[PDB]
Amino acid sequence: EVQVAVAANFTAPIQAIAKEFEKDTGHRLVAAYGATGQFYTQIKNGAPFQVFLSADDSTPAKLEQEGEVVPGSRFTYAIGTLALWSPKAGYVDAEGEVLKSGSFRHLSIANPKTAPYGLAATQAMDKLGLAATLGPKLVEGQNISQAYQFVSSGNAELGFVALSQIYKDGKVATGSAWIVPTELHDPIRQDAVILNKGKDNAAAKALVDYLKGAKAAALIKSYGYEL
Ligand code: MOO
Ligand SMILES: [N+]
Repeated sequence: EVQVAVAANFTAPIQAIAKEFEKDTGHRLVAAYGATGQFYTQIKNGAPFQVFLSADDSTPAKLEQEGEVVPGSRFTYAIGTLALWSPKAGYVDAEGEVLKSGSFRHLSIANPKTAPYGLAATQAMDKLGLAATLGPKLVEGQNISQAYQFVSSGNAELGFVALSQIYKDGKVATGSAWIVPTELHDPIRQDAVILNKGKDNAAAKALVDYLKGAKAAALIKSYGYEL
């Protein structure tokens, strides 16, 4: 009986971790998907969420500075990666030269004010020196999922997506990708946290002990995350 707030980049991963979770603990994971900032606002307004799996480390810590976090519950459950991606296999090269020289008019990022992966996109465009040239071409999704769908659907020619959305057991499994090297943005450290309303919930404690387990660790590394 555990309400879980899940940043959009971890939509697929948690649905999968929850099948084995239910079968192993008897507790059912009911999760909501969206942007980290949106969940921040909802949690501050009394949303019933009990566990918050963030796409950052900063916002769970911010909720702890604001008294919404069980102290001692904050841990890192996943480290993500940003990838320039397009379903079209010809378009996005393996050094990502298209950012510098492409002919594309639409570039999908996540709302960088609410979506950690969107902030990583803006950071990498900053340190690449392509902020002024790429800014006008940007288009924002409410969350990283919507930014990926803008490309998948055809409303943009490429976008900065979460590696979890294009990654196999080892490999990018679809389209054309450029692994954004980590030197260009802050590492995408994703912190989990138990909220005020999970202080003595057994489904919450069971879930965060299982997110540190072996079944969940093997699934989180199947999606391209590191630990
Ligand atoms: O997973 Mo996010 O918070 O939508 O970038
Ligand atoms: N194509």
